[PDB]
Amino acid sequence: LYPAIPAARRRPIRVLSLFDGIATGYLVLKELGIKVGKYVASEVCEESIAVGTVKHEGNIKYVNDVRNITKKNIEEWGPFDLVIGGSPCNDLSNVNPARKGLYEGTGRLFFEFYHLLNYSRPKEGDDRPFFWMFENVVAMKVGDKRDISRFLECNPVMIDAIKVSAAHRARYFWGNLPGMNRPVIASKNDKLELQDCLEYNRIAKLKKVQTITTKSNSIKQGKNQLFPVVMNGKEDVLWCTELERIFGFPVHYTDVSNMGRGARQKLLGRSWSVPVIRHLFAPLKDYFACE
Amino acid sequence: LYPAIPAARRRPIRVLSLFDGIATGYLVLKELGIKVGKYVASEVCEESIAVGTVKHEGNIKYVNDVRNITKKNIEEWGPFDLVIGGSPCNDLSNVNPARKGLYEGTGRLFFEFYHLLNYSRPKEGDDRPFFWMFENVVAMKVGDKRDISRFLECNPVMIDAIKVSAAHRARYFWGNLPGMNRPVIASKNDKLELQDCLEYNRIAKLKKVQTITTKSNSIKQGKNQLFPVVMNGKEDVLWCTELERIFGFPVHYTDVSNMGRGARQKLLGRSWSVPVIRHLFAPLKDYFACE
Amino acid sequence: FETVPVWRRQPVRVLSLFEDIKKELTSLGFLESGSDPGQLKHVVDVTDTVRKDVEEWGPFDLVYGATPPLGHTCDRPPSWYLFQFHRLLQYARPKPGSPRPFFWMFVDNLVLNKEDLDVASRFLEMEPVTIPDVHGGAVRVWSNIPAIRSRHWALVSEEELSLLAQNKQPTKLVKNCFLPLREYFKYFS
Amino acid sequence: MFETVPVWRRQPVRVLSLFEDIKKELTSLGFLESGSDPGQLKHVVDVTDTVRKDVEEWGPFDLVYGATPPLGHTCDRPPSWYLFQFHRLLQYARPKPGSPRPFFWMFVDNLVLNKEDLDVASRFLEMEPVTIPDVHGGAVRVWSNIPAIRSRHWALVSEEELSLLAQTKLVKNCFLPLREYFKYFS
DNA sequence: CATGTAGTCTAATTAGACTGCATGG
DNA sequence: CATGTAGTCTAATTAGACTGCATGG
Ligand SMILES: Nc1ncnc2c1ncn2[C@@H]1O[C@H](CSCC[C@H](N)C(=O)O)[C@@H](O)[C@H]1O
Ligand SMILES: Nc1ncnc2c1ncn2[C@@H]1O[C@H](CSCC[C@H](N)C(=O)O)[C@@H](O)[C@H]1O
Ligand SMILES: [Mg+2]
Ligand SMILES: [Mg+2]
Repeated sequence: LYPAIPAARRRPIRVLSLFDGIATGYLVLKELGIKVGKYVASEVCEESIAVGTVKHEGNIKYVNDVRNITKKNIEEWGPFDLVIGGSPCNDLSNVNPARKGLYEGTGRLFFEFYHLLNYSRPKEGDDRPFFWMFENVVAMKVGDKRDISRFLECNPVMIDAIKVSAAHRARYFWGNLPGMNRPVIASKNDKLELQDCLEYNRIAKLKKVQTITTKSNSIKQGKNQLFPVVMNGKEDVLWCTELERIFGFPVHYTDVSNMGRGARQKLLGRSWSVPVIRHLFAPLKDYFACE
Repeated sequence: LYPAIPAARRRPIRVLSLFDGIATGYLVLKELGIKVGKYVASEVCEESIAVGTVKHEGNIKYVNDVRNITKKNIEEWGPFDLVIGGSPCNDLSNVNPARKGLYEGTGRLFFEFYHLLNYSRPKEGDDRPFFWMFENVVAMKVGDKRDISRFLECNPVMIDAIKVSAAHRARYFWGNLPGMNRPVIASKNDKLELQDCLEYNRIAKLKKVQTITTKSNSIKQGKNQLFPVVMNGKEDVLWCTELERIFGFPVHYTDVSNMGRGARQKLLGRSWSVPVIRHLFAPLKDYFACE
Repeated sequence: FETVPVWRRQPVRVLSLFEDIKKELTSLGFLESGSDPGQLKHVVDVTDTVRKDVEEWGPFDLVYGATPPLGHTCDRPPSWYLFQFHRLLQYARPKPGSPRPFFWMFVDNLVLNKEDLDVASRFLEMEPVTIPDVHGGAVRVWSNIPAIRSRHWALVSEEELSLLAQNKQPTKLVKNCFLPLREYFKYFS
Repeated sequence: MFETVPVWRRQPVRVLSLFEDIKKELTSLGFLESGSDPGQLKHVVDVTDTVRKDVEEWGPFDLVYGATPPLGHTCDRPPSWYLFQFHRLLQYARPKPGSPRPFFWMFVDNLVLNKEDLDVASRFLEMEPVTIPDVHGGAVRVWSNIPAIRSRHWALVSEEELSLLAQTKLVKNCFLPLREYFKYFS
């Protein structure tokens, strides 16, 4: 679709990340070798911001609550080459019995992504490259999946992290990135089964775990709520460093701000699967500078 | 006092570590470039054992409670070239107003070190090399320091971690290691000021902090109990990755077993200052195989 | 937007959303009596309308938005009418080099609460204006129409409008809101 | 292997009495002459400041005795202190590995060591204690390497009886088996 | 017929002050 | 006068069942 760019005419990428979380988008782009010129992140969780500032050493400009970003800010902070974001799904996911849909609660924060996306879009007559991506859960109402597809004017592609990670994670992905519908392929450094993510002297009962949420009981597998690890002949839950390896994050990526077990699992449960985002951002290397 | 040994007759070191804790001794020896042929650790804390097994990938043989080690065990597991240990000081340090002294409570565990040391000592007529070391607090009754010196038949040299770390740690060191009374010198990799131990975007208020214990109030400095760090303009306590850098441990060394802020400070608070132990174990690499 | 001479004013091409204002615009003299092909189009449920639908319905000069006036028959959440009115508005806006005037307005009959209100101002880039008729002896309006943002209606106490809203449990008040559009388009009588 | 020694070769004892004086008790069995020769018995009440150089210069020892205070309540020190100090000097008094002569040691307890202190004592002294009844013919625990104090069958009494009893002729009969190894005096 | 980028409720748990004093500065 | 390889409490705080049902398998 978008015309190819000669290698010398490429310039560092300028990213606007809404609902940035623990800076998964920046981590992926830096691991791909893409030179990042600017990364504006909209996040309100102090512990999440702490991870992004410490692990990336202040290369990320945090711009608090997304609802306070004005049209002037998009022009001042811009222009942007990439606009990514994953809206909170605590009011959209089927796992919540009291979810409030897309138009109430935290589900309406999706329209903030739709709002600032049109602000960031190049004006009529600007044929410069521009990409965007939006991620959310699969387990949402058909009425919410329909309306989200209408505001973004495109249909999502479902990518499960089961193909590149050791965990179930089925997620929709709206966007216009190159080759999103392409077959997902596993990498050489992808830890595909649970035993690859565990520490020394720990045995994995299963090869692939169920979807990890912010709650500690999503670690207990199956209907009988089985502990997924055996250590020294005793059953045990997953460790924080093991949850990171499952998601593809670097080890000790959430060892920030004196966070404990429940705190680190809360940030990881919301996050993206790193090798899945790498699969989506991979064809961006032929449009921006490298290092 | 011991003659020098040529490089060819040097064999890997065999260590018996009583009250091993988080395996500071094995970490120091392996960080000096010494081949560790055998490292027998006597530890009863599950989280402490978990640190040693995971961070060292099972090169340490854990031999539970020291009071259950028999004379036949020392002969089977031996011979030992080095016997190190630091007994619990919760009944010896002045910080506890209810300490029971050396002959009651947990102070009795010192004699367990004295007992197994005699078992480990080479019989007369065996001029082979043999070294030992015992660490404890300086804030003990002079009657306790006296009696400890009588059973070990040696006087302690006091080394404060203030010279090599960013914290005050005044400790006694009984032993027969080569050059224990030599002047303590600072290395190039030693982080001497608190600012060298903090993360990005964090500011230190002091250059040195007071003695770190298992309590979270030893982080609050001074008689007014002031927070030692400022980030984003607000005050904050030290982080677990920062406590590790203060003690000289590798970063994320205690990021195991889903341990929180309190558990990691408990293990670090009663541990050894790594650069101090390196200063003591440094002249051992002229009697054993180098890596 | 400059003023247009009288011999050049084309008839309006309105798009009425959620509420039919054909009986209102015809009365004020904007639409034509004969029900020929051309005039406003009226849609109720836009959940399945795409950009191609709006574009092929002809270029529009006015895009109207309104919420049900205390209807109590809402299968839709209150904020749903605003977000959908936004999505279709950007489908109706022409090429950047606008030849002619392009107007839009959104009317709320005391349905959007405080939380929904600031969302409407952020997305429409404008704080609303209150037009009362309750005790002349009321609806909020977001609109880029100049004389609706220029002329100032009677100031209304906020503690009073919320008290008269639920104690009561839309055509003659916004008729003055449609008034200043006569200058830019044809006048029929 | 501490085999028996011919009678014409049995040198007199040289013992080390710690925390209690058993000279007046060892005299009665004729292990040492009443004539006050200097080297036969050494007695120290406070050990805190004694070093191996003191024990070695006090002449070699054939017997090392240990005893706790007998319910006298004159105890400035914890009950485990008497055991730990007794173990510290036994290694000072033990001779070179090659054994020229017999070496014996004994530690008795006058029911002042609780169960926690007992298993610590038997572990440092490398043997479980034997109990000698003296209170009710019609009692002390003894750790000792002397054979006939781990050989004969004394009155096997229970611990519930030892607990109720807590609420010198018998300890003189365990000094007797050292007579078949050293000089007899009358 | 097992599953889920969660919320409420309750019992464990744990984070913080309150304590404590011999002793070199 | 300030300091300390800590032990109590008490009070926040967290950690863990219970819930919940559309939906392809
Ligand atoms: N009003 C708001 N403005 C900006 N961020 C918000 C917000 N409300 C919620 N958020 C943040 O949006 C995030 C959505 S969870 C998604 C996190 C991110 N995609 C990741 O990879 O980790 C949450 O972390 C939440 O803290
Ligand atoms: N009875 C026992 N047997 C073996 N280890 C014991 C013990 N009682 C306590 N310990 C351990 O002895 C340790 C003393 S703290 C010293 C830790 C170690 N020197 C380090 O550098 O980290 C504690 O971790 C405690 O768990
Ligand atoms: Mg697509
Ligand atoms: Mg010395």
